Amino acid sequence: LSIAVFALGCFWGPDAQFGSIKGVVSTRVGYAGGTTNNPSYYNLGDHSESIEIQYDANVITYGELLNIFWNLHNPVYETTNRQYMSRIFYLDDGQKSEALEMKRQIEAANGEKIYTEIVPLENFYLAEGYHQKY
Amino acid sequence: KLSIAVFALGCFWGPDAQFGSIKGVVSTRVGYAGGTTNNPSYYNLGDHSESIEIQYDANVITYGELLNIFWNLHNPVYETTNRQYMSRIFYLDDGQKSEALEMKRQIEAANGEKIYTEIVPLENFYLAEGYHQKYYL
Repeated sequence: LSIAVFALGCFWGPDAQFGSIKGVVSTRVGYAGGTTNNPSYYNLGDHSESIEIQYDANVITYGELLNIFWNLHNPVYETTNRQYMSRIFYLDDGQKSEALEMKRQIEAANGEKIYTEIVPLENFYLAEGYHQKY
Repeated sequence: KLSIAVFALGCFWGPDAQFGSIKGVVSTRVGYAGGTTNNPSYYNLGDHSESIEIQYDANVITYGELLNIFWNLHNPVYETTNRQYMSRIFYLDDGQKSEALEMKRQIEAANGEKIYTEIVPLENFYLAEGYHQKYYL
């Protein structure tokens, strides 16, 4: 086969991953709950670092996105910690239906338990930049 | 009017400054522990964080004295999810477990504030890079 070798450096990109997809028009990093009150960077409670993906469903579907999401990480570890967990926050019953569905597939396909949690999007805070001091 | 200095000191220097020159402590090694993944690496730590292995001579210093040093080095009275404010004791046997729990309760009783230090069993410990374990490629 052929071989390419690239170094990305530091100026990427948990959002750049999804942003590079055909049909997603913008992405924002944010913190998604979860119903813990008053999350902070010091204590996120049940909120998780998340990507809000605004996409044109005439170009990609929610199931195609689901597919790339699952190929972009390896959620085969038991972990209680909301912050290290693979999570899907559904916005409707359809997304949820679709997300439970493909999870079942993948688990069969390989046998492994997949630990992605399916929970409704109840809160979403944009990420704040750190305050500069002068 | 006060004056300002700004310094950067890497995290892995801390262990030897915190415990290294304590009488009875023979060595300290920085590592990674407390996560899930079978093999963290320089490129991805998974859910592990900075931990320290302290080798000590019990005829000189006790585990209790080390716990007192650990709790004199920080003030874990706020719930946190943040790795930079981690407070964790990894007990190697039930003797260490019970000494850590008993001292935690004593601190809580004496100062009136819940202590958010987690006391959990040591399962795996990975040796991290250092000036005496450079990990030459």
